[PDB]
Amino acid sequence: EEKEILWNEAKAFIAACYQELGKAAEVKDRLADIKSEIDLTGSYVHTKEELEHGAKMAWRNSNRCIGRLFWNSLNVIDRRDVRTKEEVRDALFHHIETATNNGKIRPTITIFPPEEKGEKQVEIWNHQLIRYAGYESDGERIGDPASCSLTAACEELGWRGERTDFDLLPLIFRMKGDEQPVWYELPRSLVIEVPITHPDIEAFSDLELKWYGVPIISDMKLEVGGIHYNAAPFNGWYMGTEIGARNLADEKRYDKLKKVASVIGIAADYNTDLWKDQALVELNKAVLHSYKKQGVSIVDHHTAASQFKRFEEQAEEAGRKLTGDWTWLIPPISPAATHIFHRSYDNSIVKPNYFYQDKPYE
Amino acid sequence: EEKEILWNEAKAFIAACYQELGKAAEVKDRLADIKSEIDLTGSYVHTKEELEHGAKMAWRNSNRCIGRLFWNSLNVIDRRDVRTKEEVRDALFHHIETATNNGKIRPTITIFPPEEKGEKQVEIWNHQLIRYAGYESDGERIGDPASCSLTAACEELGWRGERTDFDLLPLIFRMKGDEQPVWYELPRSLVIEVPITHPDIEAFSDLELKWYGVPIISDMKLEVGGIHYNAAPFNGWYMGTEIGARNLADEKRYDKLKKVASVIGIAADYNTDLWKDQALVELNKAVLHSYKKQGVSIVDHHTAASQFKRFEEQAEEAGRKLTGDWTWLIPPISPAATHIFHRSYDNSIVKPNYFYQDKPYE
Ligand code: HEM
Ligand code: HEM
Ligand SMILES: N=C(Nc1cccc(COC[C@@H](CN)OCc2cccc(/N=C(/N)c3cccs3)c2)c1)c1cccs1
Ligand SMILES: N=C(Nc1cccc(COC[C@@H](CN)OCc2cccc(/N=C(/N)c3cccs3)c2)c1)c1cccs1
Ligand SMILES: C[C@H](O)[C@H](O)[C@H]1CNc2nc(N)[nH]c(=O)c2N1
Ligand SMILES: C[C@H](O)[C@H](O)[C@H]1CNc2nc(N)[nH]c(=O)c2N1
Ligand SMILES: [Cl-]
Ligand SMILES: [Cl-]
Repeated sequence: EEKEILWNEAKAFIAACYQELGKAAEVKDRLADIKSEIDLTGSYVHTKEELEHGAKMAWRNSNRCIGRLFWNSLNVIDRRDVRTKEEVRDALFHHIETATNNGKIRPTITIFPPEEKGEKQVEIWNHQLIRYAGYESDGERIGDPASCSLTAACEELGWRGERTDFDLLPLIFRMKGDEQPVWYELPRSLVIEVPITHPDIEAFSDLELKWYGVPIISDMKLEVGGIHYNAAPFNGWYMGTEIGARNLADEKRYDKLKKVASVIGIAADYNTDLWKDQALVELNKAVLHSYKKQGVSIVDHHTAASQFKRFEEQAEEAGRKLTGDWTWLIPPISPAATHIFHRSYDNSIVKPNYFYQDKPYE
Repeated sequence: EEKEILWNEAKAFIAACYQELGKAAEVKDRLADIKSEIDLTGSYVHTKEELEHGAKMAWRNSNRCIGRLFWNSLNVIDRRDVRTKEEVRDALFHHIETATNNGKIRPTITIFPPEEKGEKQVEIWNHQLIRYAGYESDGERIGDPASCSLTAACEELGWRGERTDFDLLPLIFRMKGDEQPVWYELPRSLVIEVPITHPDIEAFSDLELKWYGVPIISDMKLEVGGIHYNAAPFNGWYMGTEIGARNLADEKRYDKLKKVASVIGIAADYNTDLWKDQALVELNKAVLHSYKKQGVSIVDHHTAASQFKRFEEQAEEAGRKLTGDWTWLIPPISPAATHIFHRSYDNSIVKPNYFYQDKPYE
């Protein structure tokens, strides 16, 4: 059954991929080679063209992503050649540097060796390559609560956080054959952070908020033609609401709305005053302003939905079925001000795609 | 098949209804009577208790409604006795008066004779008993675009609107046996309207916005135990976002955000300024303020979600399955500031319930 799933997925992917690449005539001979390779080795190896286009197709198929207009300009870095933890670390350091690109963010994915017998070659523990630690003990909450369990796991491995609200977690990953992951501190010169200030309200800096420039998701599995790339960190740029309406706002994250209300000079006493809504708008204006001022890429939710509409039109004109998750595509502020809110989307799963996988800790 | 559907639906409803009413022992004899009645007449007649509780269950089962905490205090008016259009008109006038209750809105439903052979006894054309007309011709848009087709149909029946932005549509309904509906102008003394002003920004009244106090949905079918009450207008009070984030804001409704931006003194030039979001917040603060100032019931989305959470807890403690439509329950502004956004809901259809039915015009 193993190899059968593999061969069926391989067939569908190659045919589709080669169609899109105008390599339709080469499908027959390539599939034959693959059939042998699977027969003899239990798996097959993607060409650089297949791997690159596969990762792009996977992005294009991500139902929850509003940023898909730009799927075809994804920068694919092939690191299937890595064998050592020093090589993995340096590849992750490099991904951060080249994706950051001095603020002009380049959507990038680095692809490590794939699973074999469902056996991982490289196992990344980080949720994102750059993320803040979280601590909770005896009433005392510090940092990002979403990072509490990973932070606790790192502190089992000999690492110790400073316990500021913005400790950078180290890279943490395990190699096949090793019982424990290794950890490496991020060189701070590689990490761009943005202090949050407001265009009009000088007091806003009293909150001493900041966020990191580049979200690099490092815990999802990229699946291409039956091959499971469990280690394939990718990044785009932020949509501002992710930071302003969720990471800094959620009660189970940084929970800053009451403090925002105070510094913008409004009462946080009555639901009917819509103080949370107003705080959310000003915090979100501040985030966009700050990223712009710092020269770091970011998109607002209005422009992002406008781009997503173009992606819908592109799919229709290319004759491709469009899939999407309405519940994730709508932005968490003013969703009815976007076209997304007013239509529906088929949430069918199409491969290649990115998938959740079980955490190696907890 | 007709009567079979009826008998099966009747059985399920009576058993459930009588359970809830502690009338469990009376189920057997009541179902026997019903079986005879269906056998002989092709239908059955609800007791006043059944009808009242049925309408309440139908509200409780409305997946899209955030206001369901209060399902058991619904005021049910039984007008199955009506036979003439004067009686229907006076019943609708009365519903408006008693539901309005001088501003202290009473959730009410008036129930007219049900369908027979799928044959309507009373056919209501209005979407809501109180609603503004809409006109569109030669570039010129006036009033509420959502009312354009009904307005056009009324003007086929001898009625003529003043063509202000807030013309009250007349009541319009058809009696069984009549080929055309009749129309009646609403007595203005019955209709409370609220001028929209802002608590802090005096210029806001320059927009000359207003809305009506009581939304009374008059085009949905109430289904109870296999009986189809196609004419059963109901009302609650508004959640403020319905007026501020949708009726006055949508581009295909009153489309007021650019004018809001201007009167609150902000530019409407850059997406990154979040001017639409800020305009939405101030317009929504204004709506809540104005309804409160006028002594007309309204709820903000934060309080409404807080009430809905209690409804969820009530269902769990009563041992009832909770059903809901996440896509409708989330408010159209700051949805992630409500608990609703962060959980999921089973969207299964449970009866009794309210259902869409085909419009009698267009
Ligand atoms: C170019 C800039 C991009 C923007 C602005 C963007 C925007 C977003 C946003 C706002 C989300 C929702 C995240 C959340 O609410 O937590 C999302 C989800 C997602 N994006 Fe994108 N994205 C971009 C690029 C990419 C790239 C380069 C990939 C992969 C190659 C990708 C794949 C995904 C996936 C898989 C999800 C779903 C995550 C999940 O289910 O947990 N996106 N995107
Ligand atoms: C007591 C105050 C009430 C509030 C604040 C409330 C709130 C709401 C809101 C905000 C919606 C969504 C409407 C939209 O977006 O267009 C809704 C939908 C609904 N409500 Fe309620 N509601 C209330 C009372 C009632 C009552 C009394 C009934 C019936 C007896 C009812 C039945 C429904 C139904 C059927 C829908 C769905 C309409 C559709 O699918 O088009 N609600 N409610
Ligand atoms: N939900 C489960 N697991 C799970 C638990 C907690 C968290 C998560 C994953 O969180 C998804 C989101 C958080 N909203 O992750 C952040 C994210 C994902 C994708 C894009 C994001 N933003 C961006 N702009 C980008 C990053 C990289 C490229 S673009 C940001 C998953 C399950 C439980 C049981 C079965 S599945
Ligand atoms: N959608 C269809 N029909 C359709 C077309 C246009 C409009 C509609 C119905 O609109 C539903 C909404 C508009 N958002 O109606 C307003 C509404 C409904 C329910 C509650 C509302 N607000 C309230 N607070 C209340 C009113 C009465 C009691 S509470 C307000 C239905 C279909 C097309 C094909 C199959 S179904
Ligand atoms: C397509 C989508 O279902 C549609 O825009 C819905 C979204 N959620 C909604 N929710 C409410 N309360 N009212 C609405 O009219 C809508 N519109
Ligand atoms: C339960 C619900 O699906 C959950 O709260 C979702 C809603 N939509 C979302 N949409 C985005 N973009 N990100 C999220 O984390 C969530 N959370
Ligand atoms: Cl994030
Ligand atoms: Cl309405």
